Amino acid sequence: FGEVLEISGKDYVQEVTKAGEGLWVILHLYKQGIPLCALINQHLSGLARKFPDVKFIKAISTTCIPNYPDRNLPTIFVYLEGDIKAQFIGPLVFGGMNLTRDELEWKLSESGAIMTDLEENPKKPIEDVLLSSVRRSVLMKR
Amino acid sequence: TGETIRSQNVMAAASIANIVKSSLGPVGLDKMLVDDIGDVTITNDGATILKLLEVEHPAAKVLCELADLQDKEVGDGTTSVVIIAAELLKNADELVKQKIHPTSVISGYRLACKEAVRYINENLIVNTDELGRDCLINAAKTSMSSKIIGINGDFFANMVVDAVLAIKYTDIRGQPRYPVNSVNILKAHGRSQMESMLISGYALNCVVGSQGMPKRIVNAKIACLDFSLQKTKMKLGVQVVITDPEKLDQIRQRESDITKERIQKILATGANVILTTGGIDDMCLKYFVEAGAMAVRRVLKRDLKRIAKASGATILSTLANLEGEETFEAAMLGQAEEVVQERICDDELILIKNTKARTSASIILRGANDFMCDEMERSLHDALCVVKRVLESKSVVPGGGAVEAALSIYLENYATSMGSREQLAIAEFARSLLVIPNTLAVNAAQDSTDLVAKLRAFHNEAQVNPERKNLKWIGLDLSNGKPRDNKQAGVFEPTIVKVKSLKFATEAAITILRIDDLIKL
Amino acid sequence: RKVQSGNINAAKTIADIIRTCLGPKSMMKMLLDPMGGIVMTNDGNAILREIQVQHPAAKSMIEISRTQDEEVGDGTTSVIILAGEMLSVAEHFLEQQMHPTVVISAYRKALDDMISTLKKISIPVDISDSDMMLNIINSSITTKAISRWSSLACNIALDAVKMVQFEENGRKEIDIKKYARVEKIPGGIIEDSCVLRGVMINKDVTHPRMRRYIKNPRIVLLDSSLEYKKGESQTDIEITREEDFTRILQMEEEYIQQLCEDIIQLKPDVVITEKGISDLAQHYLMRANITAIRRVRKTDNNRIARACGARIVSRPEELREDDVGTGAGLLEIKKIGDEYFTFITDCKDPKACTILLRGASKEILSEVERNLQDAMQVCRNVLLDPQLVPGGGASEMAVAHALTEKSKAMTGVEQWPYRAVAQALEVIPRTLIQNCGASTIRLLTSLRAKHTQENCETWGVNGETGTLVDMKELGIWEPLAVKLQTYKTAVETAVLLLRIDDIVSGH
Amino acid sequence: RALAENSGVKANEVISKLYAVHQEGNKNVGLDIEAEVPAVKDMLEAGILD
Ligand SMILES: Nc1ncnc2c1ncn2[C@@H]1O[C@H](COP(=O)(O)OP(=O)(O)O)[C@@H](O)[C@H]1O
Ligand SMILES: Nc1ncnc2c1ncn2[C@@H]1O[C@H](COP(=O)(O)OP(=O)(O)O)[C@@H](O)[C@H]1O
Repeated sequence: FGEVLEISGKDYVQEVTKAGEGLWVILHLYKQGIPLCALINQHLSGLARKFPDVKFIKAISTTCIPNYPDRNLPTIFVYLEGDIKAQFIGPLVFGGMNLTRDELEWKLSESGAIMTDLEENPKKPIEDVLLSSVRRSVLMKR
Repeated sequence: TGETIRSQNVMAAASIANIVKSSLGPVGLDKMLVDDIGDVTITNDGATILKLLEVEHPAAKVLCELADLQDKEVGDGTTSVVIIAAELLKNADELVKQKIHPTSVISGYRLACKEAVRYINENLIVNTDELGRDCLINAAKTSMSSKIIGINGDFFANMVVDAVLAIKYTDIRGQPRYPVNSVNILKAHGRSQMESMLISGYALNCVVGSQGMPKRIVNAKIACLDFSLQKTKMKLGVQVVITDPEKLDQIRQRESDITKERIQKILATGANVILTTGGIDDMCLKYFVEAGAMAVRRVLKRDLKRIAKASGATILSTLANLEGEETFEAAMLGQAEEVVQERICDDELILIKNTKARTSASIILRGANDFMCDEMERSLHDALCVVKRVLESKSVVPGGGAVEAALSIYLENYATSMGSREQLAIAEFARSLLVIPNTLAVNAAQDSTDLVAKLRAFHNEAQVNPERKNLKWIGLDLSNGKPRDNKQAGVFEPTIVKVKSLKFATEAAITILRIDDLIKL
Repeated sequence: RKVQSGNINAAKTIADIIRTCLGPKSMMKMLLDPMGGIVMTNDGNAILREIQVQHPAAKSMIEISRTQDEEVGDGTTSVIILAGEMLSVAEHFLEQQMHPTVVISAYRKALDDMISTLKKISIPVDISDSDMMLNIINSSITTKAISRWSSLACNIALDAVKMVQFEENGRKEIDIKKYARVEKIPGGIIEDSCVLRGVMINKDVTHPRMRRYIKNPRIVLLDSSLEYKKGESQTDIEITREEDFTRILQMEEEYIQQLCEDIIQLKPDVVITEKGISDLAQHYLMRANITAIRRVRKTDNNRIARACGARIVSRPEELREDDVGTGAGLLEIKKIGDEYFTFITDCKDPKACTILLRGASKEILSEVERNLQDAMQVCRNVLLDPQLVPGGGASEMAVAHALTEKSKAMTGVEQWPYRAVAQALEVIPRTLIQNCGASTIRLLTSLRAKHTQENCETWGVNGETGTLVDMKELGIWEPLAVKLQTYKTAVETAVLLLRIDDIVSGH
Repeated sequence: RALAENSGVKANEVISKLYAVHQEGNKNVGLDIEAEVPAVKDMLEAGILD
């Protein structure tokens, strides 16, 4: 494999009721007029050409859930052929337009247990001024 | 219906023609394009903008298709055709609204184009060289951007003209081909910019780290080798099935004893120095220096390709693999005349004197900025393009916007002398021809109303009083808003390109005007 | 003419954000979170990185600032302010008649005049002694940091900078980023940091059986092509059964047997291996008078590619007879501390020394890391050009005065944009006066009246009190290349933002 | 500026020309077309006083 493929409804309802064992599947949605969808699609296409051991599915939003609300943004659904353990809901957990492959492979952590020392610094936060100062003062005095 | 869809198509064609309007000529602003993703591309080319642009109108689609078809066969002239078609459409819209059959204006446009082509075909230049390529003082300064140096430009122009007029080429057996284009360059730093020399025969790469050759005698012919002998594997040619641990230590001596006969046959007749790339050992050179055969290191693929394409001595005809026990022929032997390593620019490079077929000149730059490599290169490219385009075809026209006024005057005179139903069409076609000088004057931050008027007043005198046809053809200038004669220092342009562009524009206008309705019938 | 206005509006909006974050007495910003968090910080880089805009000009300016900060490292804040000031003083006043042609030539002439004025005002300096360099480093680093062990840190950084330079050949290339890292090991006294060879080895070497001790051998590293592959380029052999697996062991013997007759003449030691460890094959490998190590990360790869010079190619055996491993190199596994440490001394590619520091927790690690980083950056910025300029707000006034004098002497037509771009250089002194807390008009008038006498170009404004003082008695100096790079970047940004016509969409 | 803008040409070039000749104080822009761009005329011998 190692490449995405367009899926329909019959194949989806068959893979849902298949219930395998150690088969990894990652499904994604698609929306028009949003560059984030194209960006994440390009990122997934670039990532799939390096780790040929996990199935990727690029579904369209008009084929699943016909009565979708306004807050139904395209997300990522990682399944274990009938198991639910990760539901990445909301793009606020990433960063927006500043997305890369390292953040994707760190947020995944389920399709290829390799760990390239990314758990030490996955994203650089914003160091506080008063909290860091009082912490340094406490550590130095004691 | 009927006229509404035609007006909509005309408006769409006029709106799509106003995007590449502010980008004609060398002086123009940049344009930014977004792919609706996040990346932006900044470009100011008349073809890149039209190639990377979304379209949704059938007329615009067929116009872009015709423009691409014209650009696939013609080099330049893919931007003014759209403006010409838009002007023709906006001028024929009023004629159609004035209750005129489109067939009449179509026939009038066809007759006007035929008359313009007939008048253009009778105004050409027979001579191809005037006192050494336009006195070799004017044909090089206009084709070279001088922003940091211009006091000693005469020497540079003389060097350029001497490099482009002395060396020629002929291979089609019908017309002289263009001379050398990919000449050798040498970027130097910290040298005398007020002095330059010209030598014959291009040099190869600088030998660094292996200059232990006591060159004291004058050679004659050389050779070449693509592969390189080695005890262990490194390149292509070494077998992987033969497993011999006690033979890799003596394979070099066996290869030397095998190639001894080839080295002796090379040393016979007249050949000494061989060309070997990196990957050879130092013991072979020390063993062969006692007989007179050596090898010059630092050989790349570009130098090998240049040697194979220059003198013609190919190696693939005989050698192909590491098996050096092939036949001995004159195909893999570099037949030269003299190979000496003189002392130039405090270096020792391979100097081949009296090279067969082609004879290139070593252009060595001086100590200045790194942008000098792109200063004379564009001028040399323009010069070779000119001498290769105007050679086999003597249909050239001087200036850039000095012919449209005379063409419009002739078309108006023909329309006045005709007096038939197709009278206003020729007048409209003549009026729709002053859109290039006006745009050139607007883009140059000058007054176009006065410039076009002065150009027309100067061109009317050449037609009212028949005195000559070569002179009195002044045009526009780029430095300032003053009329300059585009003959003693102007740049000629191929007339076939303009003829094809005008024909394509007329065909596109006729095709657009012939379209009635677009309703799903 | 509405696109340029909308562009300069966003440019000024972006520039009017981190304007009050310059000088020793700077303000502090605060950013709220949509979930319910609030973080206070005074770093403009974090605010620029955490912001989210939608205009192409703002994104281009952000990318330019990021590139300037990554290439140099000092002077990535005033560029945007200067660009915005120049835009607001030129385009928002000289575009009522729409003539975007002579402005580019005026900007180029102003840049050339500024470069000439900054070049004809520099003073030479000597690099023979070491006390002056240390004093300059201490004066330039006294910004917002601790002061307790800065002298030893700056001395060690200067020694590492003077020792890491070896790639000289006429162009003067200095690389300390990917050539010198930092090591950390707890335990012991904190007063023992110095320089060493530095080998990225912790717990990668595994020796189950006891063999001979390594004294001073000749280690020649090979490549990494002995994993769970199928061979060279064919699939004749594979690792699928238990018997045939040990057959590869026999082949492994051959994999060294021919090597005994190949280029192996100095008897190497360990070799790089990514996959291959067991309890029976490793014993035979150790008995075959050869050793092998595993567990290689990115740091070890960078170390063997920079110090040793190991490449990655499909060629394990049959290499150059004199590739790597030239010199007596000791590799004694010392028991200092609690982990295995290697000290590869005297080998290939010298002058690649790293630091050796023994601190405590992570705060000491972070502080010594940032101290080494800033000291090395200052040393690289100083050694790149032995020319100093009195900063603080004295060179800009002289440059503006020279530009005004040249404009009054030339008596040209485009003198208005030249004067507008020359009078737009007094933004830094005004900001410093505003941050100090004094009058911005009377002080500027006094500075202008003082910077026009006879021989007076080193009188600036103090950043801690608010008075005019001579730079010859304080000690505020800046490098020369940084100011030139800042001016060039500002001119390039202004030219790029001034040559924007229409904006459309495509693919 | 008001006299040059109420004629047909611009006023910046006229001001530059008036400031580039000399400080004689007897030069002013004319009214004909041949006196708009140069604007170099002597009003002392013409008879234009105030
Ligand atoms: N030195 C010059 N003097 C006058 N006109 C010039 C000069 N150089 C270029 N031009 C004009 O600039 C135009 C450039 O057109 P170009 O952009 O090449 O068209 P296209 O994009 O269709 O190839 C030419 O039509 C030519 O008339
Ligand atoms: N003691 C002082 N006297 C005068 N000026 C000072 C003093 N200390 C700092 N400054 C000024 O404060 C400015 C601080 O700039 P800085 O914020 O470091 O710029 P950036 O953020 O681009 O690194 C310097 O340009 C310097 O001229």
